[PDB]
Amino acid sequence: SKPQPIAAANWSLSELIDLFNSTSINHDVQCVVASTFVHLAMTKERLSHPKFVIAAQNAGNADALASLKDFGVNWIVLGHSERRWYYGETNEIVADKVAAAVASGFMVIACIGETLQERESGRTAVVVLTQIAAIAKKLKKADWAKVVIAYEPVWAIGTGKVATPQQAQEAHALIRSWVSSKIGADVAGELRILYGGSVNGKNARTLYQQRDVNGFLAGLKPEFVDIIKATQ
Ligand SMILES: CCCS(=O)(=O)CCC(=O)O
Repeated sequence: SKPQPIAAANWSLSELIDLFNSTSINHDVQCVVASTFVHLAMTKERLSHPKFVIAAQNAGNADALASLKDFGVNWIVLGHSERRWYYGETNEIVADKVAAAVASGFMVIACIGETLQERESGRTAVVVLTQIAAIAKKLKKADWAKVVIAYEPVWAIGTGKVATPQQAQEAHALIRSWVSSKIGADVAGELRILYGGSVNGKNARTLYQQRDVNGFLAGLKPEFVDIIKATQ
């Protein structure tokens, strides 16, 4: 059966926090609010729901990680689409950031995913696996307990074009199969692989039914409540 699912929101911020705080969540699911540096302190001050944790984003400096831990931040998102396609973080830069975060005692949501052209030319597999192999090269087996994979087709991020359940399931399954082969079937079976890209209230439920979907990464928005509820 599936490991504990995760619903993660990538960042009015005060009214959203109010709404989350008042939300009862009956089933088992880890919720994550990933905030940019400038809004971290306020989020931690305001968000008191114990099923939620706060996540930093993109920190790559040794002292920065240290300071985040000091402040009570234990989760971090790394490798998100724009980091790669705009900021210029390579597979190896992302992988180094992930190993550093794990060494500093972070839970890590590592993002991978293919471009529109890669998808169209049928190169989704080679691309996403090259990306995860770079990450895995800097980790030891035991590290995976601290790792979560977020699969996000670049063409589905903020475009309104969601992956179909078939597309998501196929991607998730090829990722899990590679992890099974290269890392261990034990690690594979416990690994959370999340889907992201145009997830909403209407489509999340159907996506979660898929065998290899363990939750979602989505925007910080009022409908995030329904995405959380769709993780069953
Ligand atoms: C405008 C963002 C829509 S979204 O759901 O595709 C965001 C996904 C993500 O930030 O990972």
